[PDB]
Amino acid sequence: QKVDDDRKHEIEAAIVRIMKSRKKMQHNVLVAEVTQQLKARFLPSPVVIKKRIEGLIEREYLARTPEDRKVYTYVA
Amino acid sequence: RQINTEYAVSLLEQLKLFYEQQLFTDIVLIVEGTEFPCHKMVLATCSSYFRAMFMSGLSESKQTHVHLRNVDAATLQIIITYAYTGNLAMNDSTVEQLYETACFLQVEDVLQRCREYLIKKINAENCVRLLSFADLFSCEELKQSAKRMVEHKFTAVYHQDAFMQLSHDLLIDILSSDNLNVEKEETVREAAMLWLEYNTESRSQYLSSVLSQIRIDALSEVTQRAWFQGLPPNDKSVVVQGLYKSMPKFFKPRLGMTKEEMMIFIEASSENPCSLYSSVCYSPQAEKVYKLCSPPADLHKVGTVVTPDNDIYIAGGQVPLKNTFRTVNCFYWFDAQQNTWFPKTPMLFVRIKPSLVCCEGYIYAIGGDSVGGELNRRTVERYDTEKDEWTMVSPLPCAWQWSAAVVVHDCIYVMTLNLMYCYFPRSDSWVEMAMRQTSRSFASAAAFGDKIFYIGGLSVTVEIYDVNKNEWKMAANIPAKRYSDPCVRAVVISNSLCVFMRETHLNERAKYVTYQYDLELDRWSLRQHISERVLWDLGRDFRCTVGKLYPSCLEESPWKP
Repeated sequence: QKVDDDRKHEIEAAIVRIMKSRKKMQHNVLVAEVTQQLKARFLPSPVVIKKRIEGLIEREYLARTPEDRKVYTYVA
Repeated sequence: RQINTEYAVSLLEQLKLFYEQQLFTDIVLIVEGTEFPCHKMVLATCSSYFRAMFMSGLSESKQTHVHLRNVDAATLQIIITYAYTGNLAMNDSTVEQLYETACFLQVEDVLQRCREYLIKKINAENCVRLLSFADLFSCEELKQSAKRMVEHKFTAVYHQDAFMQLSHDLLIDILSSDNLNVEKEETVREAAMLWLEYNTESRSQYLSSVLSQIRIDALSEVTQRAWFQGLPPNDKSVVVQGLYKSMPKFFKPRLGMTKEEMMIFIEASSENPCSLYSSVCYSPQAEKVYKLCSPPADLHKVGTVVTPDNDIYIAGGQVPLKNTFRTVNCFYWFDAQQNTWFPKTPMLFVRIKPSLVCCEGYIYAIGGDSVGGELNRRTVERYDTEKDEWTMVSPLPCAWQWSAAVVVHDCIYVMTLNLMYCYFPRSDSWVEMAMRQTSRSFASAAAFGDKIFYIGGLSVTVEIYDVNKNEWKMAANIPAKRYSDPCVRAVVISNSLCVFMRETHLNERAKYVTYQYDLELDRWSLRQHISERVLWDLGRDFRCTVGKLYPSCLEESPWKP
């Protein structure tokens, strides 16, 4: 459980450190990059990352709106 | 002599005013209930049908009201206003009906204008549609141009909806021609089949004709079994006639199979002292040097780009003023069979040595001395290969000179002295990538696989960058003799990274040799040394690009070993 929580926070740290200087994603564009960056760390765990990327929409700092996925908020 | 600054303009304007006020009119055209009062003189001088309509003695010559049918109201109105003012102002949608009405009314000037407009607008999709249009209304220029465009593109698409509805003669001319741009002989077979599967039992005789046309090389594969599945019942002589197309009718090789991967070079050392530069080609496999015709024949300092569909484009350049070097924003495209250059829509800024990059089917021209006096001296301009227009995009972050740009993973990458920015065409935004630790200019980069190989600069600097790794690293130094100036050229060859370099010493002759480089070995193995008996000196400002060409259409460059 501890290492699972560690991975769950590490993926969020990576996604907020990298996509703050990268492009946008329509359906599954940036997930490939975030898995490639973590290829040498552990398994991609597609279901876990898919369930976790949609949890940040509740507030600011790149909410990543699902309906308005055409453009993402490139702000802080 | 004809006046043009006194009576001509005044007479034309007064005739237009009389038309507006409905004055001195004696003939009115009835078009599905719409009235078009006009004059007989203008109709006679413009249209070659109205002159016979009003001069030849019949019942309609002495007829105030004439009910002309099979003509559109808007097209007739635009024809009348063109006759009354000389301006056509044609759009891109109503060209077909306008041409049909012009052909019916036999108005030669507007017919020629529409013919030129249509021959200039065979872009990507209306090729088969306008080819059928020209087959319906005989037009040799349009027919030939559309035939060439079809032989170039349909051989790569062969699925257009309009292509299904074609007359037998046009399809026979298309298929029997030896200009099919196909690297394989089964694609034309399946195209003919699908053309004969949606309409079967109606064109069975034409089915047999097309079956004979496609010839034995593709007739002996599957056609018999598919026809057995799809033949009408109680058909016996059809089997006899189909079995006959195995031996005869001169099985010969096609032309599209000769898509040899070669290298297109520009601004070479001209053999004649009258000329200054020339464009030539080299064959990696045939070990021969071919030549190409200069697009403007006088303008130089051009940039090259190759689309994934193996197309050659030329943009920008400078030409001497020939008073008793001015920059021109003209555009050109190389014909793969006619060995000529058909111009296209010119640019909006006169660039010097533009860098053209293809991505998502769009041509992106990055930098290359657009103007300089503009507030943002760092701007760009792209091209639309489908709409045939130039669209302004997000400008460059920083102003750079002697830069290079490539495309990787459907993303725009431009390289300068030490900085690099990733333009994303979809979001029209620039992404900051990484910064090189070495400041080198006057060099180019190659987009091989998923890695950018920036080679040279002032040398032999080999800086490899990866999109995923987002990092710059060194591999090795190219084995080059000392006291030399290696003109490095990096380009993809046969899905393998290779280089083309030339070394020059003092009181020594230039040598051309290409090496094979390995990713994990970091070494340029000796692949092939270009003998001087076939290739002569090129120069310093020459450029290299990868593309497929036809040996038969091109001509060998004569030069003494």
